[PDB]
Amino acid sequence: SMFLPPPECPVFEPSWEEFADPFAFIHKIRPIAEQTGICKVRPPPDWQPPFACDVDKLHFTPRIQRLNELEAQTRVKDYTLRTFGEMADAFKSDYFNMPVHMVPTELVEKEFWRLVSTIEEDVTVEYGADIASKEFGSGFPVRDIKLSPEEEEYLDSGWNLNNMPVMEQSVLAHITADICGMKLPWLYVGMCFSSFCWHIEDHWSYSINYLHWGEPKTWYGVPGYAAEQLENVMKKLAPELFVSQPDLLHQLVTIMNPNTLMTHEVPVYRTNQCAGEFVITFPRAYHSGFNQGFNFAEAVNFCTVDWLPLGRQCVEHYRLLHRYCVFSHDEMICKMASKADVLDVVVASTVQKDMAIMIEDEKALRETVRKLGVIDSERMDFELLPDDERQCVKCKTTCFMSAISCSCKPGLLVCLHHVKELCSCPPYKYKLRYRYTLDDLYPMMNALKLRAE
Ligand SMILES: O=C(O)CC[C@@H](O)C(=O)O
Ligand SMILES: [Cl-]
Ligand SMILES: [Mn+2]
Ligand SMILES: [Mn+2]
Ligand SMILES: [Zn+2]
Ligand SMILES: [Zn+2]
Repeated sequence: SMFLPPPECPVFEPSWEEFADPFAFIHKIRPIAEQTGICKVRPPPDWQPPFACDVDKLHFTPRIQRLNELEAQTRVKDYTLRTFGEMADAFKSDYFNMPVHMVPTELVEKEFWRLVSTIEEDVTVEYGADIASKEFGSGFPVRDIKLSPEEEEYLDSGWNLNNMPVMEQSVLAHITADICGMKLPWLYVGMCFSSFCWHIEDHWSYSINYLHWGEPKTWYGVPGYAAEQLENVMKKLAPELFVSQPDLLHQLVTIMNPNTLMTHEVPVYRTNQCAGEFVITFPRAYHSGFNQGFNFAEAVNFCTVDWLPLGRQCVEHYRLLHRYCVFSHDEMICKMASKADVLDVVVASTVQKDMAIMIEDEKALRETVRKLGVIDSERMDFELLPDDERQCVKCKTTCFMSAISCSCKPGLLVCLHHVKELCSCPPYKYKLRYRYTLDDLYPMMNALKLRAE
């Protein structure tokens, strides 16, 4: 009883009919899978996207990783695929003194949790993690070169992870702001023990991960409802990770044994994802894991209509924590409203409900700041400002609906929750900067209603 493996997460094997629409399928399994945080999806047996690449022309800059439980790592920050693969196979082979396909997955798991907890061991490994570029592209077929019929079959698949974030049931689709770190797929070259620390996705989005080829990836996941339980356990064991961070490039994360969570009554599930299988993580579902050997995976974030209310809650949670946003949720909502006529109807219906809450909150906030003595106001096109020029001084939220400025501190803004935090001038010197009047906003919401019918 060194390591007691968590119970297995749900595994789905959709029929071709079920599989034909990824968003319908994800909606269908949600009641089950949101209880476990992660789930595994095996596509129909003949869904087999062709993979092809020259192992000598693909190069990438590896990240180095120390394997110590509870030690701080930063979430985001030269080999060819062949030379990495050679290093990776030799590492595993020498570590166990065995051929690679002979090392049992149970053993690699048990040994991982041993080595990260033992101070005397100092194993370091390497891995790749980068968004698709011309130097290293998607593992799925994309359009340009002369493609074979096989590749053409998979070009428009919903499960082709390049398409997932442009589909009609997707919400993150119409965002015009630059969120490239979030809407483009990431490519991951793994090796034995290379690991991803406990985290949730930005803005509590979904993620979906496809293992193109190689040895399995071992996952642990925690359902969304238990996120704060996990954070409380982790805060007690590693408070350093929870100090305020200067930006998004300084997110601190760590390796932590799932048995520790289970001891503290945090529900945790596991799975081994093999080549050709999907793993899906649900909103605010903590997950971590490690690779069993040399492999190649591809993952992307996405947001469904189910996620919309959670996205709003997330930004509220970021504000309470003074965490930076990747994008403005309200700006996304208003962009969609301005495109109501071309929106999918269920999407239009869900956006309308979120917009109604947005407007009612904004109404109350503006009444409050008026009572504080802010009188002067001027329209402002917040979406034109670079993000770093429209973050609240206090809580760092990305402003869009409104903010307060003072001629006293040129360029500085606070959101309407932090009117007292801008400067020492009396509020009558302040200006309310707003994107829309309430009277602009109600017709926008009405367009959505008409589209939703
Ligand atoms: O985070 C990683 O490094 C692996 C990707 C995983 O977190 C995912 O959400 O697909
Ligand atoms: Cl160690
Ligand atoms: Mn993730
Ligand atoms: Mn505060
Ligand atoms: Zn603020
Ligand atoms: Zn001032």
